[PDB]
This record gives sequence, C-alpha cells and structure tokens, in this order.
Amino acid sequence: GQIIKSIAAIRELHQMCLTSMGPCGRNKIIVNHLGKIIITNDAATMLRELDIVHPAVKVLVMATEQQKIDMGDGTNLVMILAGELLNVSEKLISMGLSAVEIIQGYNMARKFTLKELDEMVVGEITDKNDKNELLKMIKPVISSKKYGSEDILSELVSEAVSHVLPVAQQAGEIPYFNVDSIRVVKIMGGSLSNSTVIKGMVFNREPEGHVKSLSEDKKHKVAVFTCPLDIANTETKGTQIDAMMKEIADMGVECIVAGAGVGELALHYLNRYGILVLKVPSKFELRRLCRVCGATPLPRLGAPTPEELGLVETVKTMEIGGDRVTVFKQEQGEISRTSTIILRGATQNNLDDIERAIDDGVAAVKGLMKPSGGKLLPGAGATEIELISRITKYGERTPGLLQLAIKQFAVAFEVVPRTLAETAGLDVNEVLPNLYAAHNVTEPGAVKTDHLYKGVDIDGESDEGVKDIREENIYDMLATKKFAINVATEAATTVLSIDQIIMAKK
Amino acid sequence: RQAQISNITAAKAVADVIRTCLGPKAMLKMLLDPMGGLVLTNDGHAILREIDVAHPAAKSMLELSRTQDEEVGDGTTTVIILAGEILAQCAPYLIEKNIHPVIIIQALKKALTDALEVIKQVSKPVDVENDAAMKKLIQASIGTKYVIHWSEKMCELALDAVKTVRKDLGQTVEGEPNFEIDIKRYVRVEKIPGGDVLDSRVLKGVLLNKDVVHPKMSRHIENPRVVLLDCLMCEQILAVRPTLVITEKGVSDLAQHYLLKGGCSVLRRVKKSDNNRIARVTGATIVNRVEDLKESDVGTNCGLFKVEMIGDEYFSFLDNCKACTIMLRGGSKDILNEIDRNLQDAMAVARNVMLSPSLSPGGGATEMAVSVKLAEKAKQLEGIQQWPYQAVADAMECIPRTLIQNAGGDPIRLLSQLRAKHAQGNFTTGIDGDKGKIVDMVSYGIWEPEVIKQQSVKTAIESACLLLRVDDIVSGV
Amino acid sequence: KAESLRRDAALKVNVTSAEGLQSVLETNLGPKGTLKMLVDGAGNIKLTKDGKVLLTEMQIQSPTAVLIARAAAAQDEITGDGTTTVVCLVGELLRQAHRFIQEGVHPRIITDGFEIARKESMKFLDEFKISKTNLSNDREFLLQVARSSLLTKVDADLTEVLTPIVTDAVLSVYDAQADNLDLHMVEIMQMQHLSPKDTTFIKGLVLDHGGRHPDMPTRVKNAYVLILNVSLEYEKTEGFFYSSADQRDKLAASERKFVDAKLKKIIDLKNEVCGMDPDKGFVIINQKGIDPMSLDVFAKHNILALRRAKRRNMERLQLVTGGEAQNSVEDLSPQILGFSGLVYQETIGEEKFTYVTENTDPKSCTILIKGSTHYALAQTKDAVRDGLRAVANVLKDKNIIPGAGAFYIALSRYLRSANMNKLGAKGKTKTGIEAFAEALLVIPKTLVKNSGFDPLDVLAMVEDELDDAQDSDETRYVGVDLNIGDSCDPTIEGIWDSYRVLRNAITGATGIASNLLLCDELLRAGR
Repeated sequence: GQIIKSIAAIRELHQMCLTSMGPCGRNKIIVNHLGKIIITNDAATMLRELDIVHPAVKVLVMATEQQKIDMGDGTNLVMILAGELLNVSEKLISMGLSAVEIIQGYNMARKFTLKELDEMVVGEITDKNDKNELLKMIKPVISSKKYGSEDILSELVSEAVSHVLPVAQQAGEIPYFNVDSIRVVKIMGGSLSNSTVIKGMVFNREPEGHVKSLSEDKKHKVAVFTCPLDIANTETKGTQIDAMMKEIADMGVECIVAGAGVGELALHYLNRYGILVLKVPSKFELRRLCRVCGATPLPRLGAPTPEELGLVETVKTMEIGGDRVTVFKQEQGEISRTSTIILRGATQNNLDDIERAIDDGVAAVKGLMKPSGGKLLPGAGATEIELISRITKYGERTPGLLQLAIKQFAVAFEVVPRTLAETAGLDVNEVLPNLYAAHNVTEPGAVKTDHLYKGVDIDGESDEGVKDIREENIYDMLATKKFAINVATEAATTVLSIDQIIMAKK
Repeated sequence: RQAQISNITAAKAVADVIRTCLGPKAMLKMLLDPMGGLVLTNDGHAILREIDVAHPAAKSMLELSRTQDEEVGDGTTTVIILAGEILAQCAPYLIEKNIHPVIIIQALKKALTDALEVIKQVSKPVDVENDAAMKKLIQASIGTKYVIHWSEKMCELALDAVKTVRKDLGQTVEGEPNFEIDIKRYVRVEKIPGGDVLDSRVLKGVLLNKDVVHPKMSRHIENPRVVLLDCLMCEQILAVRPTLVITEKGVSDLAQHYLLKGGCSVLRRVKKSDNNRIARVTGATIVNRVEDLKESDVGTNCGLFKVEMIGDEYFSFLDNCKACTIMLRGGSKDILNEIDRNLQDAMAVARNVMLSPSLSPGGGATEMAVSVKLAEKAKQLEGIQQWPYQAVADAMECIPRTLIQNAGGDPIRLLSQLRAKHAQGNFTTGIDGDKGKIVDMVSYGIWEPEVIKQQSVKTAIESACLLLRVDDIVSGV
Repeated sequence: KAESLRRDAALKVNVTSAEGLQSVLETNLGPKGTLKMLVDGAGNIKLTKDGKVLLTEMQIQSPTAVLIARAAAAQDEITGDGTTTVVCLVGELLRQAHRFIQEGVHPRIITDGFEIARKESMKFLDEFKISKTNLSNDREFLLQVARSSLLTKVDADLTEVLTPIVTDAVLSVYDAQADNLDLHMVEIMQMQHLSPKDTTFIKGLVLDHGGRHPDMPTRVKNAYVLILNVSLEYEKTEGFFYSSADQRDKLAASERKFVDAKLKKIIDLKNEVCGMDPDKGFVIINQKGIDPMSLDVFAKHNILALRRAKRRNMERLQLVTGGEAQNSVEDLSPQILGFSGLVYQETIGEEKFTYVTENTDPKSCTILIKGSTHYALAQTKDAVRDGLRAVANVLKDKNIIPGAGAFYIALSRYLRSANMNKLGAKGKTKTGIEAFAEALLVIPKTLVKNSGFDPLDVLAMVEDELDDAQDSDETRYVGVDLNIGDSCDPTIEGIWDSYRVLRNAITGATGIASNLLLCDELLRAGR
C-alpha cells in the first residue's frame, strides 16, 4: 500500500506541526548546514530548512509554499489541516473506501466548506485604516508568534503601518502597501521596551560622512548619482570633483547621495561644507531611496538635472542602542514610502525571531488590502467547531458512501481546536468536549447569539470550558481561511491520489 | 499503556480467527496439528478448542465462550466477534485520545443499559401457549440440523419436554422465576434403543432399562405398593401389602413363583440408585435385606406401571402424574446420540423462547438497528463519553458486515444501504444469505430468540471490562 | 502462538498443493498410462498404477494434500474404484476456480455453482445410463466390462489372460433367482515360481500343505473327502519302560494303537465306501497330524492323505464339498464324505499344493495368482481385487454407463448450453456453470494427453461427431479413441463404466473442492 507508506511519512511532519501552532506553541531548534542556530515557531522557516525525503512530503511542502507566497499567513493551517485530513483518511482506507471515492468526498466537501465560511462572517473591517481597526487585526496576527508581547509589537506595527499607509480616501482601485514598505533592522542589546520605529530609512552601517545634520528647512532636496565621482572625465576614455555640489545645491539641496564612489576633494569638501555623503552597497536600497527621499538617480556624472533631484524632509545621523546608524527619512511631508522597525534586543535569536514575527505582521497588512479582505471569522476554533457541526449536517443531507467521507471530514477540523489545547496545557479530555457543547446548542432562533463567539482558553484564567473571543478581540481573516481550505483540500487530494512512485530513467 | 495495548492485540487475533466462522455460507478454517492432522470444521467451539493462545486475555475469550455456551446454547461466535470489536473500536480512544480506562469502562456500562433498551424495542412477541406456532417457531429456529426429515417429532419431542419442566411461579409475593429451565439436570431423558426417530415419545416420571425376571407377571397396577429390596423371606415380603417386588441383585425361580402366587411382580438388577429414583417418583423405602422390610415400603404417587420390552431389554416404567423423562427411540445408541445432538439443541431453542416469549429481527437487522439507535443517543449525550459511546455503534456493525462478507457482496456499499434502510425505514431490514440482498425480515423470517441477543450483549460488555481493566501482566507463582 | 494469512493467499497455497497432486497422480490415467514406483525404504518396490495404493501408501509432504488424499480414500470404500478421477477432478475444479478467484468472485459464489452443477449432473447420469438385462447370456457384455477395468491396471498382454479368468469367476459367484453375489466367496491365492501369464482359474479350492510321502496318490478321478480332526500322531492316554531296542516300539505302538484302531476304523470306512470298488476314491484331510506309518497304511488302501490342516481352510473345506468335520473316527460314517472330481496335487519344488476341484456344490472359486517376482504378484493381485469389484458393480447395478469419457464429454455440452437458458442458477453464478463444465474436460483431456494424441484436436473431433447427432435425431455415444487417435463409439468398441462410480465421483469431487475453496485461514494448534 503506497497510501499506507505515505501516511507513515506525513506522520513525521504532522508531529512537527501538531506541537507548533498556537501562542502556547513549542519552538524548534534548527541547525543550518552552513552553521547557524535557528530557533523559531515559523513552520515555513522550518520547511525551508528541512530536507525532504519521501516524495509525498514534497507535495505538502510545496503546498505551504503556495500558502506563504500568495498569503502572508496560513502556514500551519495548511500543515495542520493537511496532516489530519490524511490521518482521518486512514480510517476511510481501512473501512474499504477506495481512493477515488475518498477523493470524490473531499471535493464534495470543498463546496460545502466554502459556502459555510461565507456564512460564518461575524464582523467586517470597514477599511478605515485607523489604528484601532488595524489593531483589531494586527494583535491576533502578532499573537501565535510572541504570547504576551503583543503590547510592544502592536504599538510598533500599528504605528509603523500608519507610516506606509498614507492618507487615502475614495481609494479601492488604487493599491497600497508593498511588502518592502516596512524595513526591520537588528541592533544587539536592549530589550523590548528599547525598540522603536523610524519614519524612514535607517542604514545599519555606521555614519560614513562627517556631517550629522542638514539645515532646518522643510523638504531638504537630495541628489543621487549613478556614475563614479572624480575629476571630470571626457565622454571617451581620458587615458571638478567638488564642483558637483556647486551644481547640485543650485535648486535647494542640503544632502548629496552618491550611488557610486567619491573623488579626492569631494570626500573632504562634500562633508566639509556640511553636506551628507552616502554610498549604498544595496542597489535595490537605492531604489528604496527613490521611494523614501524621493530621489531620482542621475544617470550622468556631475550634472544634477533639476528633474534628477528629490525632496526629503530630514536626513540626520542617529545613535541606536549605542551602535551608530545613518537615517534618510521624511518628516510630516513628502511622506516616506518606507518606515523602519528598530529592534533592540540582546539575544540574537530572539532579536532575529522577533523580526521573523514582525515580517509576518507586515505581510498580514498586505492581506488587509482591498481584495475582499475585511471579512472577519470567529477565532479560537469557533470557525473550526462550527464547521464541524455544519459539515456533519451536510452528511445527513448526503446519500451514498459520500456520507462516510463527510463524517470523517468533520473529524479532521478537530485538529485545530485540539492543537490550541495541547499546546496550552488544558486537558484535551475536558476542553474539547466543552467546545462541542458550547457551540452545539438549541437556539430559539436561526441566528446563534453568543454561541458563535465561544472560543478556546489559552490564558491562565482557570475556568471550566472556554472564553468569549470578544474579550481579547480575537478574529481570524476569512481570506486566510478560505485560501487555506482550498490549498489543503487539493493538497490532501494529491497525496490521496498517489498510487505508485516510479523512478525516472537514469 | 503498552500492556493494555497487548491485551487489545490479543482479542483482535481471536476475532480474526472467528470472524468468518459466522453464517450458513461460512468459510472453513484449517486446523493444523503438529502431528500432521488437518480439520476443516465450521464449529467455532472446535476452532476455539484448538486455538493455542499466548496472552491470557485470549484465555478469557475462551472462558467467555464457555460462559455463553453453558447458559445459552447459542451465541458462541456472536459473542467472540461482538466482544472483540467492542474492544477493538475502543483502541484509538485508548491510545490516541489518552482516555483513562476508568472513563472508557464507565462509558461501556452506559452503552450496555441503552443497548438493552433498543433490544426491547425491536422485539417481536410470540405466544408460548400457541403450541402450533411454537412448533413452526422451534422447527424453523433449529434450522440446519441432521434431522430435517424427522424434524416433526425432533421438534415436538423438545416442545413436550419443556412443556412440563417450566418452573412456573407468578405473583407479587416472591416474584416470577420466568419458567427457569435446567435441561442438564431437571430433565432426565431416557434414550430407548430400538425404534425410529419418529417413534420417539415423551413420558412423565423416571424410566429404567432393568428387565423382568418372569415372563408371566402382573403387568399393570394403577395403585401399587412397591418394595425396594436388595437381597421365609418371600413370605415376609407380603406382610406389608405389596404389589411389586424389586430386587437389586439377580433373582431365581423361587422369587418368581412365590411372589406371583400372591399377585406380585418381580423386577431384578435395579441398583439402590434406581431405587432412589423410584422413591423420587413414587416413594418406596430403600431396603437391603428382606428380613429388614417394614411397613414403610409403599408405592405412592405411581400413576402407571409398565413392563414392555423395547430393544432386547425390558423397561420398568415408574410413571407419575421440574422433572420429566422422554421415551426416545432409535435404531441404535448412535442414532439415540444423534437425537441428542439435534434434539437437546432444540431444547435450548425452546428454553430461550420459554425464558422470554419474544423474538429478535434476524439477518443482522438487530445489530444495524442498534447501530442507528445508539447514534441518535450519542449526539444527545454530553461529556467525554461522546467518544467511547460511539465505539459500540461501530462495533455493532461488524456482525452485519460478516454476514455480507461471507455472502460475497460488496462489504462497503451494502452496509451503507443497510444504514439508510434502518434510518428512514423499518428496523426489520436484514441481510439475505443466499441471494446476498438486503431483505425485510417480514419476508424472510429468521426470527431469533431475543434472550440470545440480550445475553450476547451483556456478556460482551462484561468481558470488555475484564479486558480493559487489566493494567499490566505480571509473573507470579 | 498464531500463524495465518489475513490475505487470501491461503487460496494460493491450497491451489499450489492441488497442482502437485495433479502432476503426481495424473500421469497414471488410461491404458496409455504410466506406472509409479513406491519405495518403502526397506528395499521393497511396489509398482502400481492403482490410485488407492498411490493415495494410501504415499509420503505426503503438503498439509493440504493430506485432505485430498484421505477424502479420496473414501471413494474406494463406497464404490470400489474411481480414485484417480477424483484427484483429477478436484485439481481442475480448483485450477479453473483460481482463474475466477483472481477476477474477484467470492468463494461462496464459486461454491454455490459447484453445488448447482451437482444437482444438474444427477439429471444427466440418470438419462445417460443404459439399463442392462439380467440375461446370463451377457457374457459378451461381461467380457467387455472386464476389459474396461483390466486394460487400465495391466499391460494389455495380461488382459487376454485375466479377461476369461475374472469373467468366469464372477459368473460362478453370481447367484441365480435374482440372489446377490458375495465377493468374499472368491478366493485369491499367491503362488511364486511361475510367470505372470500363468495365472489360472480354479473351479474350487487349493490347499497349501500337500502330501509328503512317496506313495501318496497323484490324483483321484472321483474323490470322497473326509475332514478329520483326530490326532493320529504320537499320543497317550491322558508306565513305559523298555530295556532294549526290541521293547521300545512295542510300548509306543501299543499306545499309538489307540490311534491305529481308528486307522483301522478309517480303512473300515474305505472298505465301507468303495474299498476295492472302481471309479471311487477316498481323500483324507486331517486337522491334526498323521503318523508316518499311518501314511503307509493310507497308501496300502490307495488313499490320498493330507495332514495338519489350517482351520480356516478346513472350515471352507466343509463348504467346498459339503461334508462335515469329524471329531472322532469311532463316529466315522459312510455318508459323511463329500464328492468331488479331479483332485490333484501339483508339485512345486518348494511345496506341493493340493487342487480340490469339480466340487459337490461349493459356489466358490479360486484365482491362483502366478508370477515369480514380488512386484509382479502385487500388480496382478490388485488387478484381480479390482476387477472382481468392477464386475460386481455391474451385476449389482443393472445400469451401465457408456465409457471412454462419454459421461464427462457430453455432460460438458449439456451444462454449457442449457443451464443459462434454463435460468436454473443466476447471472453471477454462471462462473460456476462455466468452471464445472471446463473442469469436466480434465478427464477426456488427460486420457488424450497420456496417449500422445493432440489434446485439442481429439477433443475437437469428438465434438464434431456429437454435433452430427443433433441433426441426425439419434443417440450417438461418442468417446475418445485412445488407439487410432480419432473418435469411437463405446458401445461398439466395448468400453463401459459404472453408474455408482460416476455418481459418487461427481458427488465427492464437488465436496472435496467445496471444502478447499471455502478455506480462509490455516491455523497452528498445540504450538
């Protein structure tokens, strides 16, 4: 049985993710073959580092790539749903239900699940781009990464997000928020309260010039050059240095950036006269300077055409955690298209891992864009437990052997409320049966009131049963759920269809 | 938990052996002895007889089959299959869900109570005082025996047997014993060599194969006075007004003529143990020597005395008006023994219906009906017991599954059709053996004594607790 | 402490075993058959084509084959022949089934068709039989029956020898007035020092111990036989003192004179019954011994004298001539003697044997198996023990079946064409209708294979003639011609078969195959 051997393989990565997902989750130590210690809860980082052996794993891993590239969340939702969807299929296999009949069932359930998810909508983010509306989503996204640190990270992100979401109104066809709109840097030392946000670009390299600040005027004009700065060389061969700034400043420039090297006298004179000098090793970061300072790089040398100058409010050199950085930023004007997250933290693993979490929080806001992304679902398995009950109803409505598959299909959605419990340390022999009753009630009405809000208690508030998601404002993104169901349903269908693994001609 | 797992793996194997031993189309099992013997029997008792087991849990599966067979003459493989899957379906609940055995045991007890409710609901009443229907019932219920051509009397012989043994008491003072029957002891069947199966008859009393000493003798005395003696003496006998003289030892001509002169019959070779059986049905006093005969030698409670010869042996009828003796007739003692193999089996069939006047929907309709009724109860039951409660429902589907598998049909699709037939339709929908089709038990009767299903479930859950309650296997002498 | 196959490969094990019993016990079928060698390890060789010998005296390695063999052993104890056809039918029923098993047909469905065919096979058997009259002029048919059973078990040159022997033997035992026959009244004797073609039919009974004295008459034309139980050797009443050679015998002869007075009384019978009269004679066969001098006196009166008789043959000897066993010569009467014809004692240098023939009214006969070697005497002994039961099956059951496989051939045609058109089973069970009819060809097929003739072509030539009968509106009994290679008519050629054998052959083969096809797990007990 190839399908039996495949089940054995997925049991390995199922064990990996089963204990991973959740704010109470457990970290994994990952040793890079190049000599790096990686400790994270991100299963995408895990699978990137995990060598793949059994070809059936290649299906599940590439599935998580579809989720992670196309959606900034859902990594464990794919691995967790997929793991159990194939685990419960072992019962269907052993009951004698053929592979094609199991496949037909999961596809029939794909339609049932998607239609119900549309009915599970509780609220909707009205796209006010307000810090309060952002926090409603940013908090639960930061959750599952660092439990209890949401206060520090929420104030960091929601304020940083307001830097890259400018004042926009009547805008549903104008896209905003590129993933590169928020940069995160690492400064060894300090703690969470030592982190901050800069409204613009921060160079991790120490100040290279001798000038600390520009003038006090608003919208200090700035130049970027592409050609190497030296004594004017003729258009051909040749087998003035400082005169560049005499040309640049004509329009109002206090800051001169050189995308290339610097000539003899200018290295002294550009800084001597109080002008900031910059050369950037990252050429995409030069494209960032086009977005932060608004600077249009001059393709020629020593000829700052007026159209090749930008307007940047303030550029200064700043001290972060004792290690010096150079800041090219905007200030209440020519609003910066990039904001920088200043992470001060002493442990290089927690420091880097905090960045890994904030990177995902940035990605979540990309999904908070206009593509039908405001829809909210009830979190803490209220979506999952309610889906269980509604799926079993479709079983009663469905004649044939498809009834057997639908029944085992609902069982699979218990892995998410189970994982929330096993990681949190509440007895799965008590929390799970209390979840069933909390969501399974006889409502005097067609609208379940306060019974779609029943949650899973991951807090230390000792209580028999579970809590209400509105207490902490725990909502899940509908688009994350809907896309995840599509990925996992098709991914499990793929594994369930593998009848033989044949080596190609070699 | 590892020790409890090993107990589970034991019963799964016991069941896999017995699994396909159920049905008129049952597959045969090959018993290989180390001496080279090979037996293809379909008797699940014989299968369990030779199965050499390792885990003592399997030894309790054997003791379970002994318990069922001793009480209810049927239920052998029904209990082994049912009990094993009851344990097996609980396996992921033990290992994966981390459910403590005490929780699982408590859940099975609640399922037992609820299951007995369903068994009552699906029952069909039958009137045990309708002897004509009891003949049609027992004759069909003993189906597939060697005496089909003689089933008329091979059935009626058992009906007239249980007719009298019925332990009849009913009142609110002591209670209703419900016609408790002991076929082993209370019934003393006297198999008569000679005759044919259909010539077999039923008597009332005790019948002895001890022959008569003189061919001319008082043949019938309606109110005799029986002298039970082992050993002047012939005259001493008559002092107490006797009519029948029974001697333990051999008897000479003098005892024939002297007692005949006074109108007394002579019977020889009757041991004091048969003289005690005479006392059970008449009441004569057992005496050794004739000089010790006293006035207590009486022949009370003697309805009929008969001396007829059958099978080269004269018989002494101790007839009187929880005991009976059947005058079974057979061309040989092996034919008489063949009667037992088929007749006493009918006695169990009648014992079951006399135990409770109720029938069970066969063809597996009982089990699939339980699997549906438990499902409706499960979703209405709160607590962790929602998980183990469903285990019994999945276990009750194995019995109808084996009826399909041994019928050669699709074991998956036919079960799902049965589920829908019991869900929206009647509880009487079962499995046909020959056609392999889903049929209603109204058309294809196969109505089974309910007490078989009641004791099968009771003993299955009982043994399931015995297998789950064991936490380790420890060596000790 | 358990071993079994949760996969159905137990069927692959059982089928593999049957294929072995096929390849072993198939090649012995037919007058074109081969001979199997059983070596007992003590140096004795049993050269046999007989199935019962190959079934009961083979070392069986396969545990499944133990069942097929022991079950087939029940064939001989019911009908007395047909054990090879059981083995072949079983193997092909299992082999044709394996084909349908791999198609997903549950063993039940296959088995039910095997039972449905059994019901149909009984119809054919009763319609195909030829009712035989009880005319004692059936010598032609009885001779033909003997050839059917002999040509199988012997080399076809001993058939011309054994054909009149077995035929005339059973003609003697078969009682008239519709009375039965008793094969226990037909004696089979073992004699060495002659060739296998010398096997002979004796009208009466032959005794082992012959005369041991030079004056014993060679033969008596008209013999009157005495069975004498009196001790004629040295006996004494239940003091002997001699002082010289002269006084020894005077005392012992006087004590033996108690015998000699009976020796006088025996020759007083001889004088009472034709002492000197011509064409009359006196044969003495004594349970006890005869004194050497008592033999001399028996020679004096020309008496054929035998001594130290075996009890069981002596009990027969009373039945042989109809005389009585004499417990005392003083009771010796003239009418006690039994009359017989040619009585002679043939001299074999090992032991002279007494031939007591042309007897009063014994209704009993003896077949003397002649042959020098042990492997030859055994083969012939089986041929006689088998053929006597073959001719018994015909005289007991007046129904004879056209042989040469006409039963197994025509039953194929009737079950192939009619059953589905009868609607006598079911649509899915048709796999059993085909399986059985295809397996019915194992008998006519094996008969051809062992002859060297083309297996397929001979079966085709049979079907062609059977088709002619359909348009000819006549009964044409078509069989396999194992000599020319073509078809033949069993009723013209003389090849016959038994109603009872074929009845129990199909019944048993269905049972053996049904039990094996329904096998699920092979279990180990006591381990």
